[PDB]
Amino acid sequence: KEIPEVLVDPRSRRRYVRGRFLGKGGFAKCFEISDADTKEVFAGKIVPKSLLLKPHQREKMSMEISIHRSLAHQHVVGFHGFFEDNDFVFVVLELCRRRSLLELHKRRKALTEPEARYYLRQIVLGCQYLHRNRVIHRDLKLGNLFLNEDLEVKIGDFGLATKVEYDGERKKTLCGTPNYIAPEVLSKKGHSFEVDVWSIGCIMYTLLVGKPPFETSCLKETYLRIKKNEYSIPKHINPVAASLIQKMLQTDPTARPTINELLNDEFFTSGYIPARLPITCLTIPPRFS
Amino acid sequence: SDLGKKLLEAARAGQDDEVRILIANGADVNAVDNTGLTPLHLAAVSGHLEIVEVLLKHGADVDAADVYGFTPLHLAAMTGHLEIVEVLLKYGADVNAFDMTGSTPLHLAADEGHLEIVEVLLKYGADVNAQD
Ligand SMILES: CC[C@@H]1C(=O)N(C)c2cnc(Nc3ccc(C(=O)NC4CCN(C)CC4)cc3OC)nc2N1C1CCCC1
Repeated sequence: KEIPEVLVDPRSRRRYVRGRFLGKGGFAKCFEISDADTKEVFAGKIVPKSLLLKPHQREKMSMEISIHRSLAHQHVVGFHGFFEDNDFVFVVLELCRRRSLLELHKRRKALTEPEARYYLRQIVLGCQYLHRNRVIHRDLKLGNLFLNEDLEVKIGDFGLATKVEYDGERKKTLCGTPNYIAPEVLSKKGHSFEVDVWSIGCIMYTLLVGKPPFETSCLKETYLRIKKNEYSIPKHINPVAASLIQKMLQTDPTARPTINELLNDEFFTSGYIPARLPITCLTIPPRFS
Repeated sequence: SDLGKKLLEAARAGQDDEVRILIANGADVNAVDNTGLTPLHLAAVSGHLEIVEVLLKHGADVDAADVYGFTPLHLAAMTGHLEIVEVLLKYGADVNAFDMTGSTPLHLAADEGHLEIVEVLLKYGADVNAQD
């Protein structure tokens, strides 16, 4: 019932002092934890084994760990290890000290295009790495796109992730409900890598427009709009960006750009990408050029 | 509505008279929004000197920390608002307050090239070797 003040990994011998509470992450309580020797600080995800009923929460825990630990990329949350005691599962992740795009979004709403471009490029590069390693994230959203001290995006939260095991595999099952539901998830047809492109589409819309593309006050109406592809890009959005949104937010998953084609859109290869975002960009709009 | 919410919006927008009215009508000067921004944060980051002063005179918490660990002084320093930096220090802002990167207002001011701010922070006791 009580979380240890010191976390001891039986395997690696590393010992971690439990620090400040960061919040719940689903079923997990999360804390800043510091290595007693090296003094490095990490984000610790602590999941009570009592909440790991064998169904969708347990093997989900194993899947997140299996997938995440196999990953290493500039734009993926660092995985630093996992271990357990009789009562808890402990996951040691990279502490992302500038929060997530959710916090940014709440403060800023619509970003400037150069900002969106800066963030989106990193999101796409990160997701390209996943796809090339046969991983679909399936739950990309503002809250799991973390920022480090350099305001580099780190893709986190692999709780809905799956590994494509063979070519042309159609996934039919998720161990939870994604934030942005792709049309093909609403359908019986199954789904694949294109669900991440859909979510990146939603994210790009939200970053540029300042509100989600489909969401209304009624889930039924929302789901209906998704399946009918009913959304509107405001007229002040620039054509290249608008066009790219339209390419991603299409019902037919085969009609969307692959992640590589997405990375290579005019939106990224032209238009300004700042060398640096000033730290003011977490709170107020920045001036450019 | 909630006077707190109204006071947050007025401090952001730089509405000097609205801020005074709301404060006279009992608005909580220490109201927080959904990322821990107080009226003082919002005024400070937006360069609203008059509102910063009004809030401080009425006992606004000078070292309130937002969801990033930013105090109003962090936000003023990073945006280059010298006069706001000065007044925050005058009301006893912690010149070595750490955000969640272990950065003080001096670190942030230096990184943004606001060198006049750096010199003022140094004048009021900023420690270059401050560490979390
Ligand atoms: C580990 C889980 C998950 C993850 O996967 N990673 C990679 C992660 C990396 N870095 C962070 N960073 C921080 C997260 C929260 C805070 C913080 O200050 N939180 C609150 C402020 C309001 N207060 C009343 C309660 C505490 C500071 C962080 O960095 C300094 N969080 C991460 N989370 C989040 C952990 C809670 C939700 C999810």
